Amino acid sequence: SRVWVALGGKMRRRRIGRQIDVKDMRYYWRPIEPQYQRLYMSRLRIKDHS
Amino acid sequence: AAAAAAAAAAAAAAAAAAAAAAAAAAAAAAAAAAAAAAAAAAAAAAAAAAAAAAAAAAAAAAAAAAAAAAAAAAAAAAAAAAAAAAAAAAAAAA
Amino acid sequence: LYMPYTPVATNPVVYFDITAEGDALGRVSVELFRDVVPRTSENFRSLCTGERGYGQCLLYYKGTPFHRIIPGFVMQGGDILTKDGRSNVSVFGYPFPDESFEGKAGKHLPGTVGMAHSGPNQNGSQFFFNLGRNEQLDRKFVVVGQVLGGWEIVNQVVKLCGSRCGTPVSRAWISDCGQSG
Amino acid sequence: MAPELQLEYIPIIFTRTILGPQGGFAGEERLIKREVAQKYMSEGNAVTPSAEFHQGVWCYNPDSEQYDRFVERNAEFLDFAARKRQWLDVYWRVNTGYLLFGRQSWGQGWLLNCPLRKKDIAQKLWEQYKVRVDPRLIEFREKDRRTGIQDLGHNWCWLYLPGAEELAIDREVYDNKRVKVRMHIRKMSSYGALY
Amino acid sequence: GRGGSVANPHMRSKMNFMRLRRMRLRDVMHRDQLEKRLLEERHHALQQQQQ
Amino acid sequence: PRNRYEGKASFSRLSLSKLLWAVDTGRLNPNETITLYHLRNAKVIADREVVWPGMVLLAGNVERVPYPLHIELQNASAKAIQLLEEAGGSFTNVYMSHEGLYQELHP
Amino acid sequence: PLEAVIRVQSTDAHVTEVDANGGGAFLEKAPKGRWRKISRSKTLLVEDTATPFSNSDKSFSPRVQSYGEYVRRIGKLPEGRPLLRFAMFRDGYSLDSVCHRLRYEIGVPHDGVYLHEPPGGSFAAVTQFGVAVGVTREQLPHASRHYNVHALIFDDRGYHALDELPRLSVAPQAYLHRILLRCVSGDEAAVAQRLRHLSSNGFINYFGLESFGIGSNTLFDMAAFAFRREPHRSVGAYLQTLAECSPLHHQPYLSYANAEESTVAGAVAEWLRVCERAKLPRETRELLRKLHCYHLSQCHPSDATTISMEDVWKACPIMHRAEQSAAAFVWNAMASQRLLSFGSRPVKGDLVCRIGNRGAIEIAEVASDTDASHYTIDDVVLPIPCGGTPAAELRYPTHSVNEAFFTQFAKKHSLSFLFNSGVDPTPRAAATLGPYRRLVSRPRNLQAAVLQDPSSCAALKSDLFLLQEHQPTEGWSLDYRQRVREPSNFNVSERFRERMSCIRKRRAGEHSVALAFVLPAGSSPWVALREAFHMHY
Amino acid sequence: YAHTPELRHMADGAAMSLSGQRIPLLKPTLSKWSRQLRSDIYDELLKLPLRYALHDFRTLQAHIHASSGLSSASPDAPAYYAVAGRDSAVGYAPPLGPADPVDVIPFFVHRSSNGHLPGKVYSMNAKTLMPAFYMRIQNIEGDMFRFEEELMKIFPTKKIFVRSHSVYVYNVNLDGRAVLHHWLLGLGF
RNA sequence: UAAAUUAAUAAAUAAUUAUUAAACUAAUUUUAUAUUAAUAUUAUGAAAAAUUUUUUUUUUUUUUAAUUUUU
Repeated sequence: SRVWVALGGKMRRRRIGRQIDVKDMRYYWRPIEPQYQRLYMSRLRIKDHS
Repeated sequence: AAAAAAAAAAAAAAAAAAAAAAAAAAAAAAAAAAAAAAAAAAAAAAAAAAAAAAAAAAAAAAAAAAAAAAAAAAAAAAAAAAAAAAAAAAAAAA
Repeated sequence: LYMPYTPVATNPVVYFDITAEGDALGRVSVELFRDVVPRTSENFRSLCTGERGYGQCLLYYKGTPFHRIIPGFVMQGGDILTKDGRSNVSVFGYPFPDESFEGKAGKHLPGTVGMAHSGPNQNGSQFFFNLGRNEQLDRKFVVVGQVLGGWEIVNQVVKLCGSRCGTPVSRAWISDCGQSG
Repeated sequence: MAPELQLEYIPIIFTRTILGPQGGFAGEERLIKREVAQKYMSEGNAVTPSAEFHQGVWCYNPDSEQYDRFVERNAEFLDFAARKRQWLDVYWRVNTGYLLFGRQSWGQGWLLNCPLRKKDIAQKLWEQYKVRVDPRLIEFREKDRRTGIQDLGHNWCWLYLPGAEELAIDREVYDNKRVKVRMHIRKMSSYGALY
Repeated sequence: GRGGSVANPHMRSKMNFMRLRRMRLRDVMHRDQLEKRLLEERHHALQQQQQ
Repeated sequence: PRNRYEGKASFSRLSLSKLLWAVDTGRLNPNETITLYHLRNAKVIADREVVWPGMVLLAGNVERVPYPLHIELQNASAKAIQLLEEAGGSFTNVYMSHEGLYQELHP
Repeated sequence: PLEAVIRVQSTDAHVTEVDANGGGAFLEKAPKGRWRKISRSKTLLVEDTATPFSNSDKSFSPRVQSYGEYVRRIGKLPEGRPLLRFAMFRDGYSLDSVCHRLRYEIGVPHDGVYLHEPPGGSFAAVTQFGVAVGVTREQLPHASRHYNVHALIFDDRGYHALDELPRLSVAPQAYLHRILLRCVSGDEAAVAQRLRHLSSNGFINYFGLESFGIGSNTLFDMAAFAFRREPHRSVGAYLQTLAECSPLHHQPYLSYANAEESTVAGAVAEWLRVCERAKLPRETRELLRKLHCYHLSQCHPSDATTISMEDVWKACPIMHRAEQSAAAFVWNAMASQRLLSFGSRPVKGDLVCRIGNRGAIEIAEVASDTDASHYTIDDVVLPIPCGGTPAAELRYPTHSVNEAFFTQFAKKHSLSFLFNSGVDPTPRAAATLGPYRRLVSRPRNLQAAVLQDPSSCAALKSDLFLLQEHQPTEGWSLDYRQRVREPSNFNVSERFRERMSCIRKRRAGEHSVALAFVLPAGSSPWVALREAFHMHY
Repeated sequence: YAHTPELRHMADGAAMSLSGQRIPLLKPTLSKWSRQLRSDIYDELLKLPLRYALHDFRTLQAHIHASSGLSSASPDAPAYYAVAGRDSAVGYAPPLGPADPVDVIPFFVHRSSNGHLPGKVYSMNAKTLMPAFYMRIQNIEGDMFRFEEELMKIFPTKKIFVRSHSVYVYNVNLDGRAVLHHWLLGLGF
């Protein structure tokens, strides 16, 4: 059940706006798209194929 | 736990509400079991009619697999069995 | 019309809710011999409690009708699968053998609920109430229990819906079945 | 539970059988329930039921261009009502309707390989307009009385509504005795249709 | 023949399988009784020797 | 996210139930102060497990320890400590530098 | 009688306490509870631009992790007012399921609350109440079920002095029952007929069947079996009604009910494991521990201590059956003797008028055979016996012919059940019943509406909506302006609409008999309208 | 029964982390090192038709006199001398031997150099981390074919194979490992 | 055997074919039915108008076999 979570949420650095820091990025890990986990993990299996 | 509201998301970003314990390790154990999508936060079972979601991917997969001709017809366009044979193949390239 | 029968406690006691012709008859409480036959009493009682997960069928007597009602000889039932009476299943997932015919399970006295089988060895889910002293069923059919209460009801069915061939002139079934004590 | 305001079925002044022009009639009452269609009540064609109104109403008679002619609400009238409306209710459908035909025609068609029976059409009128009819009341136009309908494109024929006199229904519809039914036969494939 | 129609062709196989198993079992259970009967009596010959 | 910079004290987990299973199997003599040397030599734990800093004793799904036990490990958990202390036995936290580990495992 | 189906939804019924102080309790407020943030919103400086980390000019926006820890926000005590007469709204929540909700959240001890369970008595029926507790005002909202369905909520009037604990919590004077019926058979006409005889001629004030439990093993079969000297006949009888009450306890029991003599005490352990996980009042449920210690005193008698079946039954939720339930059974059996002796016309016979004396008045018009008949005709109302052994204490109306027909049978072997402790030290010794439990009684201010064509349903709007509707909650009778909800496809569920279908098959009829009455203390409402309709569930 | 708003506490073991107090009420707890036993699993084995009468769950317990009774490690009366292999809070205890003194079990399972039992749950094609597991009973000895039969009466619907050294049972997760031991424990092995 | 498609704070699955594995119950003929997971595989390319013929690419040998009438 290995899931690959990555940090979630927007990243833009606005001007001096950002009037809410509390409902700012909630700092949650949310797992990456199911396809890409297989794309990266595919590079990991080839240590010993077959 | 019966919901009767716009229930919530889970406990991703947590404001801990303590009662009494050791408790000196809550928000370090409430963000430790929150990323593996988990209990150790008790999981708040909501939305008792999650059947209508099992009956969507029942239809959203039986109406999109029929988008390619669901075909309990045959191996489609047989027309050359029904005499008798053992069908071979036809590689797709398509 | 009294049914003599052997009284003992610490045994599985099972009750049936029979209903012929759509007429609510009443409850029939069975005393299973867990003293001599541990296995057959556990396959039986389980189908009556309905606690087992569905295997080859829905292992549960509620709804299945009695199907071989010979007036004065035997009133058959069970039949979890293929409600006509042509299939014998068991909660262990296979037809299982008969344990013992030595004591309390060899004699088919009128107060008795035999455990019908297809082969002589591989018992199943079909039972039968020996209504008469079946001198021949000794040690062939493992007796497994004996009716405690409601002996008038199984005496009603064997009369209301009976035929020397066996087919019921009316549908007598188990409207519910559960463990009593 | 007769729905609260999803239905009302309020007694009538005039002019059901909606059309572009739909008030073709002479002095009666018949309608469709005014649930949100209470728009009738605005300026006539329907009146809320009352202990008075259940005796009679001022149905629109078209002779004076106002709801002049009184009308009783006895048995014969209500007997006469549906018998009268249901007649042109058949007329309103087959006249304004346009029944399509999924049929079969092989080769570059121009023509049907199995021409249309009369029982054939009398199945559609019931299938699509829910109008039940006697098939023999269908008289093919004088061009193809010997070969069915048999043609693609846009055909027509004559369904014969006999009951014009016993209901005293003239000058409101342009043909008192027969109504032109209009058809349009397609060429559906083997998956398309039968026959 | 072709008992009934079950959804997949796997569910048709893993149903014909547990029908080829109830045959194996019924042959083994029958051989198990002759090891359970042979026991109980030979389990009595010792006790029957005590009385 | 889990950058194991030099100095990060990341112990290799040693189940407590793996220990109590090797003193009644007969690998560990409960008379003596059980340390990291025995575990490696009693083949209780392989040597690929031991990396600086040595180990950690975790008492999960274990509730009682019947005989007194005296252990030298690096930072056992809380309930792992209370278990051993409650049994008459004791525990100590022998945290040491690298060359302390070598000078001990290969005495 | 005409058929009826009831209690198919939580709010098929309705109950609001009317205390002895006068104005009954009617709920208009619902505070959600006040908290107190204790620490400040731990955040983190996370990169928010793809620049490398060598750049002196990195961006580093502040993403939040925890808003902060909160605390119950306890309050004060009013300088000498420990009591708290507060209102509450327990819809479908039995008192045990709220005497433990106050302890799951705040920690109000069981000895704290004082909440008279409304006679009738039915567990899952909406209710409105007034209570008394030794907690502050600010912590009581912290126990409610605000953001939930069925919404059990508390709200505080409260803050009385400790000497005001007797004067409060005396007894509910009456009970406003606003019932509604389903799948009834008779039309609008027949109901009016059957009910005017009920409102006028009154009902045989039996003891409701809720006090005995509708189970294969009633609450006497535990007060009796525990006293036959056979405690293990009582424990299993107790454990059965648990396996019958909730699905949670059924399968564990049937596994223990017929586990091996070899592996018993495991089935009780795997029973304790589930009741503990699905957190139960593990404190007040100590019986499964003792049973586990009873089955371990055998099967290694020497490794564990010795425990008897009586020790297990010692630790049981008793005093429901021993007094209030056992001494309710025989009471009904006494009415069955004042209905055999026809009592519609009071049968004094020897002119033993009631001398309960009920204050300055309410003697049974103590007078001659015809001069008692002055109002004792009307005064068919009369406490037939006391509860149990004081059956001889009252035995008031008749010659005590009923008394002499059961007393020879009472203390011999307990007339009806053949088992009962009518021993010398007994409810006669104690005086906590004060049985004025009258024989015949009548509802008060009846005449609620009746629906000829609710072919499918009709909810009854109840004290949680009307509070949130911004509507005045006290109605004092069937309002039908609110609280009625005539059918419009809004019975508040789609599943309950399945309940109507598979119940419309077996039992058919137009329905929604709305109902309302002011039944006094005691007098379950079902047993009141038991004679009118043929209740089904 | 949604009137009780509690019972949320009974939730799952799938899609959600399971540990500590919240361990599933069906999932066993027998690990490689903590040989915990359960009575639920033991009744399934005791209410199934089989030869080889298992051991009574009474005489199967490794876990339930100077200072009012002493522990089972033979702490001696002086409350001093105690003996090495006699108490184990981890569930370890040697075999008890077959329960029927008149029967000759046709297969002998051989505990391993650390006191285990031969069942290990592998995965089919672990490379792709496929969640399809089987078992393997490596230390069998004796008439391992009459060992295959007994597994059928427990596992009637599992594809069971047999070779000279091992006995594969397919589609058996970590649970069918536990259910196997309770058999080989009660069997006297 | 043509199906898939949302750049970017808390919304159940891309789709295909492929390899390898998995499970039958409120849900009827005593009918019928290829569902699930893991991994491998994302380029087979329409612009306007109008609108709310047909099943065939593929056969072990001997027979057997129902779709024909001219202007």
